[PDB]
Amino acid sequence: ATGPRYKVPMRRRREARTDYHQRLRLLKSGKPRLVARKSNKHVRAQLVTLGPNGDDTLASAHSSDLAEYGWEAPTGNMPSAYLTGLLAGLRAQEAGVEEAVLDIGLNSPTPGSKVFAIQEGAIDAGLDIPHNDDVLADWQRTRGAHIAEYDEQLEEPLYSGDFDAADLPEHFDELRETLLDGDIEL
Amino acid sequence: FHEMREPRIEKVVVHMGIGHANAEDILGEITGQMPVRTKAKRTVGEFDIREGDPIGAKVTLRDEMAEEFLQTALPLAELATSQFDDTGNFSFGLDVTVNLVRPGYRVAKRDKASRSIPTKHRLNPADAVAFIESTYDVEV
Amino acid sequence: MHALVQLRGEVNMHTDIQDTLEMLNIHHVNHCTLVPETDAYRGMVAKVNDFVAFGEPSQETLETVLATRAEPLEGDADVDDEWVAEHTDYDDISGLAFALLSEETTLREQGLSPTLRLHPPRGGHDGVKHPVKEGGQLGKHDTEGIDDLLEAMR
Amino acid sequence: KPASMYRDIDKPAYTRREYITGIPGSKIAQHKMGRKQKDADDYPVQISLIVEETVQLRHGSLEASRLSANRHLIKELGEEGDYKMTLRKFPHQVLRENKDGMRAAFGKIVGTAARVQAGEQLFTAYCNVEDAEHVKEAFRRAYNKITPSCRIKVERGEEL
Amino acid sequence: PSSNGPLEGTRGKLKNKPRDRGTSPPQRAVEEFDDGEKVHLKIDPSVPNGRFHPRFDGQTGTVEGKQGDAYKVDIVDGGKEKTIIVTAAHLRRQE
RNA sequence: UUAGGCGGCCACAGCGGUGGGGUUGCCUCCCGUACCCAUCCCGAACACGGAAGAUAAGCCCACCAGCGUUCCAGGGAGUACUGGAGUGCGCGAGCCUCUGGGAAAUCCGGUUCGCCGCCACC
RNA sequence: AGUGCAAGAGCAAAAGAUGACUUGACAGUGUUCUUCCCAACGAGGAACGCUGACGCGAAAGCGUGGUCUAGCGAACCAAUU
RNA sequence: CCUGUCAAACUCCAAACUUACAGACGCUGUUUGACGCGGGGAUUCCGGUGCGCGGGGU
Ligand SMILES: [Cl-]
Ligand SMILES: [Cl-]
Ligand SMILES: [Mg+2]
Ligand SMILES: [Mg+2]
Ligand SMILES: [Mg+2]
Ligand SMILES: [Mg+2]
Ligand SMILES: [Mg+2]
Ligand SMILES: [Mg+2]
Ligand SMILES: [Mg+2]
Ligand SMILES: [Mg+2]
Ligand code: NA
Ligand code: NA
Ligand code: NA
Ligand code: NA
Ligand code: NA
Ligand SMILES: [Sr+2]
Ligand SMILES: [Sr+2]
Ligand SMILES: [Sr+2]
Ligand SMILES: [Sr+2]
Ligand SMILES: [Sr+2]
Ligand SMILES: [Sr+2]
Repeated sequence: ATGPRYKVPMRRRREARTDYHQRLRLLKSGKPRLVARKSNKHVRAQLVTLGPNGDDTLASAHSSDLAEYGWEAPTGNMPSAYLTGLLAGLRAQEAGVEEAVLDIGLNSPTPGSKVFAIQEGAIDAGLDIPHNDDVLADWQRTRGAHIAEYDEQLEEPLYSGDFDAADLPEHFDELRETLLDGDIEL
Repeated sequence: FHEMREPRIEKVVVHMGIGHANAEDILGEITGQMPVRTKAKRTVGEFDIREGDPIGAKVTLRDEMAEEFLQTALPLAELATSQFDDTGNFSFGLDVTVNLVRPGYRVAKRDKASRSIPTKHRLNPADAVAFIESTYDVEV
Repeated sequence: MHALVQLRGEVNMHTDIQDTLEMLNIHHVNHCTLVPETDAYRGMVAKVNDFVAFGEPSQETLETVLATRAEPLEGDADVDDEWVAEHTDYDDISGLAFALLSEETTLREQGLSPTLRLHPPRGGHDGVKHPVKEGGQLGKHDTEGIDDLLEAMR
Repeated sequence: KPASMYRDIDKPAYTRREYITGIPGSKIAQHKMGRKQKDADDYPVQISLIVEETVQLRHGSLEASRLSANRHLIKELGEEGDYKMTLRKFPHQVLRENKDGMRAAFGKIVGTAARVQAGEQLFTAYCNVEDAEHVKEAFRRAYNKITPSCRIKVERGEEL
Repeated sequence: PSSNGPLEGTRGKLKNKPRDRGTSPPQRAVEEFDDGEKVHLKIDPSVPNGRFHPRFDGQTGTVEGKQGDAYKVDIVDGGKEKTIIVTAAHLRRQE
């Protein structure tokens, strides 16, 4: 910028998307990273491995393609997050992946958050990932019970486009039920 | 276009730089929310040998808490032209500061992929005066 | 292919230079060797530059020198057409001389000593304190200039 | 002391003042002479005094030669003549003197000198065609007070 | 030398050029080498841990196993064989 | 990649600037605090819930070279410096010839407003 | 800028600041380099492992004192576990 | 803006050159056994000069 002596940060630091200090500690494990990223509307979970010219994604899952299995609900909540994780975890198991380490990027390790939900799903899918149970959300909140009770305080519908009036965390149960099934076209 | 460009109040910080407290009680009642202490750095000859220690207090007001305070705060001041920051901010007086800015300010305040706001989208002294003046008062 | 001829003694000459001359199969003053022009060989003559006399000789001159100073790998045996015929891959000295210049083979390859032990220059050389461009006898030579030396030391 | 003790460049560059203390002040009173407000490009003639050998010139000689040169220019062109001379070199090299025999011989600081390579311009004057012979004379007096032989070269003078 | 510490006269070799300042990329600090692999030794100024004795900068050893995460590289100092414990951060694959 | 995620190299990618782009799509800004979580004070941020609005920010796309940077041509320069040799010159400090290498500043004209890998996706 | 102290070097979502929790400034035993370039030589030192027990963290992980290079001592005898 | 100068303990630059490893050519070793390893015996630890590069000192 200023002169020849000036030091310009690494591109992914410039962009403020990669925390290199945490990335190193992450890579030290030797295991693949379960990259857990969010969006205002969606949730993504990638199984990333190290490569000669950049990272390699062996398996992944976006909350958008969650509807491809019978999801009529939104895509930026707890049930959505957990399910996206389980889906990604299942595709991972299929590719030969057996273990991983949770990479939450620039997100906060808040107790019960979505990235921990994403983690809980991948583990449930059969992946061995170093975790901590009391940092994960209550099984009910994962289901989306916190939102069903919120709609209980109605007077005005929570959801715009009709999915249902009082909402159905049972849909979470139905979908999880669907994924754990041996068949299903991944 | 006009909507995602029209200014708003980011925050209103009321602060009292004492120098050695009992003043927290008045700020609480005048603003509506609980205040926070203010410390200091570097040793001072005006009896400030203790680095980290109470000197003043402040309160950052946002949303309703800010406007409801400003409706009764602005009348007490005699606003001027010079009293304006190049960023479209202003301070007067127990000091009272109003932080003004355009809609998508979160871009520079968030953690992920944060970016500094472009100069073409940053509020101007003129654009600030106007917005403020267009709400129960006079300029200069 | 160039003809190397040591014209300066070993005393006081740097060791890494003296070693190079020995790698180029030359151990005494007035000894000559035939070196191919490759990158590697080029670096070597450059290092020896100041204590040597080199250059590409004419087919004729080479034939003269080979006939007079070449020797077997062992023994006094004269290297003449008849010798060249019964031991080499050639028909006569001229055949050998041609192959050397064209860099198709080596003296060692044909069972000949890698060194042509020449006689002191008749009428003397142009001096071992200056290069060719300065009227001296050290360094690179003209094809005509090198011949004058080799023929003089026949 | 004799210049023979300091004229040659036979020691490392010793200038770092952050490590050397008690360095004597420079006897050189001025570096810009004549009319310093007027530009050099405002003069038709430009004559420089060129040092033929690489040497070290002590500030004492720098001042002495600069003095005897400009003093002549003043005498011949008046105290405010239409000329402007320049001493471009500065005494950066710090000198020592071992003044206990050869034990703890690192000397004490005694002065400063300017290093000048052969062919360099020590002095450079700018005058009008009418005053060129006076400046050539000023330089003739100046080169008598410095160690090397010098050349009085004209860089802008078709007037001959 | 005035002193005989390990960092004696290492002012140059253990300093980064201005633009190479700051934390180094993780990629090369996690690189995996195999036994027999020729590797160049060069201390990365920005990396504190896992360094070898500065006197060995410039060497090209042979990976002969690892101790923990660090590597055991064989070298020949003059005429003496030595084994060096060094992390990937200070190693480059030859060629 | 009609706007995405993770990266490698880590300015050829910086700084500054102009133009263009989003009905159930994307990223955003955005709207909103019952919950999980949060502020030594502020749902600002962090966290969670969500779409009435918007493409003005960001981001993605196209382009500009003024500053900074990378590389290239010519000039400076085979100059400065230099490994090897000399019964070559100089009172001397030092210089020269031969042989093998060979800058830097600066000028001028080009170049550069990132390249590449993996995954996902009208 | 700061990072206890020479000088040189390292460091910015930190190696700095603040806050909080904590005692790994832990026990045992090694590998390697250094001390002593090359090239033999003690004490001392450092880097890097293993075993045990722990602290913190969601976790990867970090902690074998202070970002790195100075702050050190044989045999005999005494006290101590 | 313009103009005048420097650095053993300065560096946006930057050689020649020295140096690690490898391949090639060369030379060398496999009856002259190299490279290396183990053992016996030393002497030696006042050096000097030329050249190049030095640091101190008129
Ligand atoms: Cl994210
Ligand atoms: Cl080491
Ligand atoms: Mg014979
Ligand atoms: Mg005769
Ligand atoms: Mg003669
Ligand atoms: Mg040095
Ligand atoms: Mg626009
Ligand atoms: Mg002479
Ligand atoms: Mg005793
Ligand atoms: Mg005791
Ligand atoms: Na004495
Ligand atoms: Na670095
Ligand atoms: Na406090
Ligand atoms: Na926009
Ligand atoms: Na030891
Ligand atoms: Sr000297
Ligand atoms: Sr003179
Ligand atoms: Sr809000
Ligand atoms: Sr060339
Ligand atoms: Sr440390
Ligand atoms: Sr050297």
